Amino acid sequence: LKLSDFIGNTLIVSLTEDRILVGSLVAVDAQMNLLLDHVEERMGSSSRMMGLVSVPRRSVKTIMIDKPVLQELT
Amino acid sequence: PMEVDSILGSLSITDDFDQLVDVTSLFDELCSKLKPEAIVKDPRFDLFEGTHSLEVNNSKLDSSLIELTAEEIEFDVNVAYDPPLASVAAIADRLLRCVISWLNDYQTLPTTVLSCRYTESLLSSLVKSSWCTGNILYDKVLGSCILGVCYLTKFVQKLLSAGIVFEEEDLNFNNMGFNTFDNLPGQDVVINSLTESLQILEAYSDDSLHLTMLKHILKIIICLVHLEDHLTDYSTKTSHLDELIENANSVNGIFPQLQLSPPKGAFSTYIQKHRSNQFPPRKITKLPTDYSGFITLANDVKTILLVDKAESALETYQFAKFFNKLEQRHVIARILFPLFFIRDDRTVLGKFSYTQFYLLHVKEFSAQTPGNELIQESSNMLLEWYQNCSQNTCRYRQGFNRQLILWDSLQAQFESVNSQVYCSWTYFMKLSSMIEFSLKGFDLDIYKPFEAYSMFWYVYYLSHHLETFLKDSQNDIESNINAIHSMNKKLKKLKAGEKKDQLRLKYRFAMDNEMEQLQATKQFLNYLLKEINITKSLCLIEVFQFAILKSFGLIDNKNSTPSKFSNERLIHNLRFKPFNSIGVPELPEYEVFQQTLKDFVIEEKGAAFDIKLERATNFIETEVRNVVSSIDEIMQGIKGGDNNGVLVTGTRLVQELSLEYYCKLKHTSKALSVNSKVIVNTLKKNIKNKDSHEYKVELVHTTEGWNYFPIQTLRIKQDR
Amino acid sequence: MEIVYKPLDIRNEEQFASIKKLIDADLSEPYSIYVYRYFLNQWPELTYIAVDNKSGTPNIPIGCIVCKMDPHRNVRLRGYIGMLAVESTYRGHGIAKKLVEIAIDKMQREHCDEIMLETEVENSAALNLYEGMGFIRMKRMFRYYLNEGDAFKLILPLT
Amino acid sequence: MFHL
Ligand SMILES: CC(C)(COP(=O)(O)OP(=O)(O)OC[C@H]1O[C@@H](n2cnc3c(N)ncnc32)[C@H](O)[C@@H]1OP(=O)(O)O)[C@@H](O)C(=O)NCCC(=O)NCCS
Ligand SMILES: [Cl-]
Ligand SMILES: [Cl-]
Ligand SMILES: [Cl-]
Ligand SMILES: [Cl-]
Ligand SMILES: [Cl-]
Ligand SMILES: [Cl-]
Repeated sequence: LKLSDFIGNTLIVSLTEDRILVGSLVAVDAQMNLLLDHVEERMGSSSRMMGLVSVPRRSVKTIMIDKPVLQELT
Repeated sequence: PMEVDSILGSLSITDDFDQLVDVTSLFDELCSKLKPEAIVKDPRFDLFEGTHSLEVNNSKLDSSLIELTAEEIEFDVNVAYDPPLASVAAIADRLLRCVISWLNDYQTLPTTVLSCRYTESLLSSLVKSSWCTGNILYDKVLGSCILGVCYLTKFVQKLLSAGIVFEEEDLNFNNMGFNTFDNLPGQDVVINSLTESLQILEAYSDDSLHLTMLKHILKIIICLVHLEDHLTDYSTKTSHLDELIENANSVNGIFPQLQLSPPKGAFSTYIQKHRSNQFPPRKITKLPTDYSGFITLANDVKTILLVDKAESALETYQFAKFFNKLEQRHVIARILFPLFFIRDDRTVLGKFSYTQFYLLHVKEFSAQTPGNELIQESSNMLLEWYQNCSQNTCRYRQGFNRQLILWDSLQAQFESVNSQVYCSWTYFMKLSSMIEFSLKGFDLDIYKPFEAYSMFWYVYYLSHHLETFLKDSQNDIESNINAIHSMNKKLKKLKAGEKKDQLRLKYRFAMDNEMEQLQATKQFLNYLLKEINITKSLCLIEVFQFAILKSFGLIDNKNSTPSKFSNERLIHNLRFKPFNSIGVPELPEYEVFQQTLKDFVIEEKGAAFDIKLERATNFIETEVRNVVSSIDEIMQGIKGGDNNGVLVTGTRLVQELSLEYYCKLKHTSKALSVNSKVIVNTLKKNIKNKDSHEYKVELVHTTEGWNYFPIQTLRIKQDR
Repeated sequence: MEIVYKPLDIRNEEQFASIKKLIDADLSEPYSIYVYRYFLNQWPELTYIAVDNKSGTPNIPIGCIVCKMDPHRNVRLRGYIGMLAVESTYRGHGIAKKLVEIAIDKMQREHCDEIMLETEVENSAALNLYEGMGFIRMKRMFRYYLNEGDAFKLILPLT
Repeated sequence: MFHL
């Protein structure tokens, strides 16, 4: 499972304080800073789009991927 | 938090995805495995495309971290905040001043018009009134006000869809994905809604300062909805534009009497924090304190409609050369002009086709009468010249970069076909634009003081070639006038006969069809020769001033500070890069610039230096007066008109603006002579002081002067 | 005060973080972390830092300049100065000047034909620095930095 | 400086 397989796929990145980012992974570095495109910001009842967003390592709480999507990557 | 829907909604955020796998432990160890320099990405993807990225938990780049007050979060469009009459007026006042900050102050759309919670409410229901407060002022009076401004922005959108000016520097239209489709009502509905809410204010028995201001506010919004008329119907009527000026003037006097405070949270950065936003958060800029911006907007649009009254090609030519010269017009008027000038039916001002309008300019300039690709391409070139006149002060000079190389290509193509009448006009437009493009750089502080000689002598060099071309054009026209005059001389000597009828037949034909234009063009070339000699003499005065400064050792024609990277020749070629591909007139060599400077610079010393310096200053003071006299002569002909028979200026539509331009040009002329006296008196006395001061030269703009010719002012150099 | 000028060490991440820490305090336009990784990761050799060897913290960057180079149009290489900042307590000592020199000298070694940069019309400190080195104004952009003011496009021809 |  190389990191190059994950790029271009939708990741569910939960921010550190009750924020959920849903967007495609564009780039990732050695310090684990994420660059996501077509980001949808979900928190509670509301939801909005944010375009291209960068997520630092400290701001991340967890990263999750849809299981059907994960198996087609292999 | 304590909201019920946010609690249940937290369960539905993951509902769309059936199964989720935590990959955080996988990412950490894999990113820990990568080398620190490497970045995993799509090889096709360019990392430059990631510079516009937002960053979470960064206050300057995260829209979710915007701090709001309790009132800004708790603001409800359905609550009718007390007092109703005073708050609606305060809300409506804020919206119109938000419109001014958006358009006149070049502020972003989300900060101004879309910051209003009522504006976001009305537009949101249209995509699918919006609020029902139970009060007549919020539901109907304010509901009409919000609709008018919303209808105004939709019309502003259509003006920007024309691609006339440049987005987000001339005008920001960041509507945050708002597309009202066809759901937004037509003009008739918006005006009637404002008129019905207006008659409610008229029927109100109570009388207050807040009611009177709200009476004018609805009237002002009605006039803004009528701005569309100048584009859809091309109406030249100033009725609604005069009402907008008069109502704003009445409101400006009311502002000192009353103090308006809108409901807290009515206008806030709330929309940036909750609606879809792909841009960093931005504070709300300070709003205007008066309605003076509406007066400026209405006057500029009134000026745009004046070009419809033009009868000749020269009147349209001079209108484009003056309507946006003295100061940058409002962006609404700067967009409206090319759309009003170049109309929908592919006609210029509804009178001329694209080819007819071009053939007018050649006929009125060359005084000669004769649909191929060369004429068609030249007609499109002329229209792009007109459209560039309405650009801002920076884009105005940038537009010539494209024109100069295209005019030169167009002239060379005319010469290959030996169509010399069109070739001459293309050469006039090119050489005129070369001079304009060069002198505009002084207005924009592009040239440093040490480059002043290079640019001022180059424009002088160009102005000498333009005067030569113009004087030969008048000599060719002078001989055509004498040819018709010689027929009248020959007819008097001739006896009545068949051959006298042939000459009488051709004399009247030439007198009826050719004589009037030759006279009108002869007088028009008199104005051009006077203006170019004024522009030529001013450049020469600037060159003489620079030479006096170098003679005393205050400035050089290169950068005085040493640097171990470039050289003078490379920097000089870069400055004159746009003029490199133009063959006529040829760009002088780097050596010609240097040798010409030594002709002006005084290398003598002592009494011999004082003699040559006096001749230089005596020329400056004398030529300034000769320039003032030529400017004075032009200003009289502009006041008198074109039918006097001596000069033809074609400035009927821009008479006041053209007079203001030459008066500013006269101020700079007088200022150049005063400054040369100061420089001589300062530096002569400074030589006497062994521990003299250290001066630096700065290019200074005279406030009421013409900024194409800045004053080379020397100032004392003090360390910081 | 003993100042040492160093090429960027890409593996040194605390040095990387101090570069962003310094630039972010003195910029009007905020930069995300991938703005820095666009410059530094792709052009590591074109970012220099200035350190004070006799200070209490020897290796901390008190100043830095960040540059890039790409072929302009087709036949010429244009070096670009994107970021330049010096600590507030260290200004007026010629630090930024030598950072620009060592950067342009590096890009000249890399066969750059010109150096380009944009700056505000109101930044008199930066304009005197570049124009004193031979830069000239080639363009004025209207409201390039929004309410900060207009901008000047500066070019220093090298070949 | 650098501005997007
Ligand atoms: C520009 C800046 C880095 C200068 O820092 P510095 O260490 O003092 O630079 P230097 O001491 O080497 O200055 C060298 C030359 O630049 C000019 N200069 C420097 N500071 C100046 C100032 N306050 N005012 C006017 N000119 C100044 C001078 O011409 C100076 O030469 P001089 O000493 O012989 O008069 C600092 O002002 C800054 O942090 N600006 C904000 C970042 C920025 O905008 N950079 C440019 C955008 S690309
Ligand atoms: Cl408010
Ligand atoms: Cl003409
Ligand atoms: Cl005419
Ligand atoms: Cl032809
Ligand atoms: Cl002029
Ligand atoms: Cl460090």
